[PDB]
Amino acid sequence: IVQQNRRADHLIFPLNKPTEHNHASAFTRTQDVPQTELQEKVDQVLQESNLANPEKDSKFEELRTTEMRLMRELMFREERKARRLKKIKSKTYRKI
Amino acid sequence: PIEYLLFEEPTGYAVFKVKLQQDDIGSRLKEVQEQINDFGAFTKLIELVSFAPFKGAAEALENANDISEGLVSESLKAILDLNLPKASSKKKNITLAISDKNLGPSIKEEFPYVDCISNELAQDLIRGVRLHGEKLFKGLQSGDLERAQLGLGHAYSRAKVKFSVQ
Amino acid sequence: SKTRYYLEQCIPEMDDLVEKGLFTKNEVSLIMKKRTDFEHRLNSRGSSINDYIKYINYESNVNKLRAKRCKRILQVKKTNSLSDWSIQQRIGFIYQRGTNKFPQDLKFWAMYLNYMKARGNQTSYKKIHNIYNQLLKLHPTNVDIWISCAKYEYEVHANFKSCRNIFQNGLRFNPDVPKLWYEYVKFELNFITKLINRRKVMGLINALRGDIALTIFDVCMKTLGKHYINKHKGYYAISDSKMNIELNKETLNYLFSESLRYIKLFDEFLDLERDYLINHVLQFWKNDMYDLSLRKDLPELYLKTVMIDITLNIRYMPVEKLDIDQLQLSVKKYFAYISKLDSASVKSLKNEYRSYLQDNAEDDPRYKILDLII
Amino acid sequence: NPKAFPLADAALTQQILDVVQQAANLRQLKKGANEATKTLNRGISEFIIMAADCEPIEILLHLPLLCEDKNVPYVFVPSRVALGRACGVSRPVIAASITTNDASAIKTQIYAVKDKIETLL
Amino acid sequence: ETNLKKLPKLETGFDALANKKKKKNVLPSNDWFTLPKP
Amino acid sequence: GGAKVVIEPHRHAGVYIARGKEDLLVTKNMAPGESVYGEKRISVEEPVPPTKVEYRVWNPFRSKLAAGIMGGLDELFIAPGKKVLYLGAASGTSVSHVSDVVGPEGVVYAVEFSHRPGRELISMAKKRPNIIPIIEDARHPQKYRMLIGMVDCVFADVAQPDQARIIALNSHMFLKDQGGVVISIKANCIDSTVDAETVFAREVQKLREERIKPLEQLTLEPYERDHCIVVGRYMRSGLK
RNA sequence: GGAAACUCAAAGAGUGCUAUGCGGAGUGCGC
Repeated sequence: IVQQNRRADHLIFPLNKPTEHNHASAFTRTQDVPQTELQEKVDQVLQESNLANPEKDSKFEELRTTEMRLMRELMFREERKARRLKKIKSKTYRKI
Repeated sequence: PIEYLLFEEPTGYAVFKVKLQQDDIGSRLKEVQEQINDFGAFTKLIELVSFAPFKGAAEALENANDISEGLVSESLKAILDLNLPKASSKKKNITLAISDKNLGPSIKEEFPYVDCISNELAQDLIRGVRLHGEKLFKGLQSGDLERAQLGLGHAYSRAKVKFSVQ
Repeated sequence: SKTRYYLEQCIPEMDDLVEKGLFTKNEVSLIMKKRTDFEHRLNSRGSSINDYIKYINYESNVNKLRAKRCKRILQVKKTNSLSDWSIQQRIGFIYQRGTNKFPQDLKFWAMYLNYMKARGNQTSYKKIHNIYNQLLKLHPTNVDIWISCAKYEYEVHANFKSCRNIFQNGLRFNPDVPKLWYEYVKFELNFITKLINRRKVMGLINALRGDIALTIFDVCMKTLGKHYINKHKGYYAISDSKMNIELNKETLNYLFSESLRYIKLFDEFLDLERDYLINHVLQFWKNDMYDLSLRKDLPELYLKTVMIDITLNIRYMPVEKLDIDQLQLSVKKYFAYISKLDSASVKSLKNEYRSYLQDNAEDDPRYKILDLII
Repeated sequence: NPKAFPLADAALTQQILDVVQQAANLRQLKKGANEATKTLNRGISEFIIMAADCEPIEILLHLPLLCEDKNVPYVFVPSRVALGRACGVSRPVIAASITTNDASAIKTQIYAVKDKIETLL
Repeated sequence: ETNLKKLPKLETGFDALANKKKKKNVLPSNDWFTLPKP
Repeated sequence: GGAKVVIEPHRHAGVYIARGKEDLLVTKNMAPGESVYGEKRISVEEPVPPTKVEYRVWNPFRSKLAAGIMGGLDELFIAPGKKVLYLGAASGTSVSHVSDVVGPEGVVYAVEFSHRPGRELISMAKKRPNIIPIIEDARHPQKYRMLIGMVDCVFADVAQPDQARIIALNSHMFLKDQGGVVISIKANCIDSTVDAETVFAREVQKLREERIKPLEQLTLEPYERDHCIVVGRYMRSGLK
């Protein structure tokens, strides 16, 4: 790796890669803890009955031309993404 | 390694990203201390990335009290955890540049993944952004800073001295 | 002059677009002429968003003409050249330049967003999330940012986890605006009826009632009262009798007008325990914050609260035979309230009379009960 | 911090009262509240002494607002009759002021007292 | 499914802000530290 | 106390001479129809309907800046355009004159630590717009960094013996580059042991090691004993 | 011989002004 560095035209110099971390988005809780009073109240209400997408996997367990439309419009995000992946693999195994 | 800085204004808090690092050894040179007086070469250092104004003037007086006693208030907590990226375990601790070593440990306690720098370099580009000021925001605010700190100054003085109303 | 750098950045796409036979050089020099003028006006001094807008409009129009002459001359959908992605990627580059130079105007921000949504067939929410993040950081106070972001990633992605995250973030940044609290409750009941009818679908083919809306309503009322009382009395807490009492009753006035708005567009939701949740709303409005709105002052609010307490059970239809069965609670409440109120006795009597007049062989026993109410 | 804040303890009270007595015998002391504020805005006042048991307290508490404006030190003592006996006069004084004078024989004692009360505040 | 269609929806001002147009009109056209010169 | 006196512009802009038999020094009032301190006002009439505007006499025995002015300073930095950070603003003795020599456009951030002069200072400050009262200790400019922005001259009438650290911290935090520095030094309050220009030499050297280049000093001797007005500028880049 | 300008030419200084960098994915690694 020093022969391939002396055989290099330009060297933008911090060669060891800068370990920049995941940029701060507003889309995830950045401390994984209750921050305020409404956050802790909504989490203590949601902890007793919510999904780890178990019920989403159960409702995504599926097979008329409008019952499928109603189930798709009442699907969830991770269920829709996993079903898109499974249908993409199914279409790759089916078509050419 | 100064990646972000937090500037506290009368209208609200601002958080700037640092694009280019200022030079560390030649920081007492004429040609470096003049680029924080040139605006078109100070903006090659500092990009504005967030600005949360105070909702009410009562909250403006409250934040001024909390900064003067060095405490962290909730709007400051909001803007910090919006803007600052969460780091990994101990590698690449993210870095603020704040203006006082008393605000240091309090936001260190509120954010253990954040490191605070207040040295000559931090106060240098702090006073650069204080000098240029409202030209950084390019109108992205609701407030004029001199009249805003006029009202805030009379408020803070009155609340400090307990000036009577009757 | 970096305008020369952009102007000869755009040469290879028109080079390949000329050497395959869709334009000729005698008009690609014309579009190069107008592109030169646009780039100069763009990265000159004293420029403007309208210059960016006209550049976007011209480049979209030459993109559409490119596709038109592509399907006309070559009779194909695309020629897999460099141009086909290039022209919209430099449209996006213009958008990026305009947002960096002018992050003020939400009109240009919004049409950047709208173009990226319409490109969203091809392009990514990986790209969308970044521009929503930086727009959110540049405007924390503007509520339509959070609302449009939640509407997008709930009405395309339907990621309720991220929607709860950004609504909690928006209320964290400004717990002052009533609209964000209101539409947080709106999203809450939206997905709560969504998953109630989703488990109804599961029950067809093969707890989670409005306690979340109750909790966020309670913290909504507390935070909204705190922020109205801090919006008034600007710098100095005024200390007397009547202005203190007037500010507390003014906060209670505005807060309970807001809870009346919560009720009157809460009853749009029919697929949940609407009467039980409206009863919880009135039960939370019962005990007061240093004012005692029922027996003490705000008597007009006490009268409207009493009429809402009657009509929350009296919520019915023209086909009111079950109301003829269950109006004993209505008559009992009207009697127990007429036995309490003094001149609001007359007010509540006239109000229940007008509400029963809105409610009115099946009309015969209804005429009997109408004479009973009159 | 009630109202008459820099109240001297026993030893500093006694040394400022003995320097008051030798100043009064040297005719370098002007006594009483309104003669005190008169020499305060004349500008010849080295430091001022106020008895913090007066009837009531505000009659001399007007003096800090002038003296800390014009940058002279100010002490409270616990007793008007102690200050009267130390001024060498029959009635109880409540305020006393040392006129500045470079022809004094008490100058070093004045300055030592001033340094102690300025470190007190 | 009809109720799921008729569910109420979150309200912005954004795509109205990006789509709406401009319609309005245009209308046509001592110092404090200076002594009075005698 | 009722005679007629002519006005004339001084060398420094904003301040005026009032030449009569004796000749006063005077400034143009911000708040007409009032005297804050107890000074005499000279009222002139400008002749449009005619206006009546008044001028407050600046007392050099009661304000060290007016001592330095008519003792003769080559230049100030209190111009009628500038902004002025008044360290150690006790009362409306001098801050009123600095305020209305700045004028209606520019601000004087006056600071103060003690509470009784602070509350009469804010009661003064309600009557003229352009001054900002601060009731903080000057040793910690961090706890009022929220509310003063990039002042272009500092005046220092603080009288406690850590003056150099006071003016160094405040000038580093808020004084813009090539900006003015005006210091009043009181030898008996810095240290009474050694003599006056020895402590003036100490404080001048502490200034130029804090890279405030001193241009000028003045003893102001016919008005007050053992003070010195030191004017310097914040160099910050190329002290030499 | 003194004075009007949108009369022009030539220099200078100040204020500004930003002065301003194959693709959706999917597939295994990169903490």
